[PDB]
Amino acid sequence: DRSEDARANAELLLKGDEQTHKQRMDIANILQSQRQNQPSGSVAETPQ
Amino acid sequence: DRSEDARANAELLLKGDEQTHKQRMDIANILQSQRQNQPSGSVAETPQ
Repeated sequence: DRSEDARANAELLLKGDEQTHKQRMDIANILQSQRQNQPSGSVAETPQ
Repeated sequence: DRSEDARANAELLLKGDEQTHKQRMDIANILQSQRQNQPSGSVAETPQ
């Protein structure tokens, strides 16, 4: 039990390495679309 | 336990490097869209 307890602790940290970059790219692209909203809204208003 | 805990220290350190870059990329796009919003909305109006 104790071997697989410590194994599952650090396995979740391995998924944490993937999730930090996943959230990074998602937030960055949402903010990229937020930048594209602003010229498009100049011609005629459109929400984000 | 201590072998896997040792491996976990390295994974926590990798997340430390990742989370710094996540803070650099996200903040950069927030500020870039914030400065561009004001000239765009001066043409007519646009939300951010």
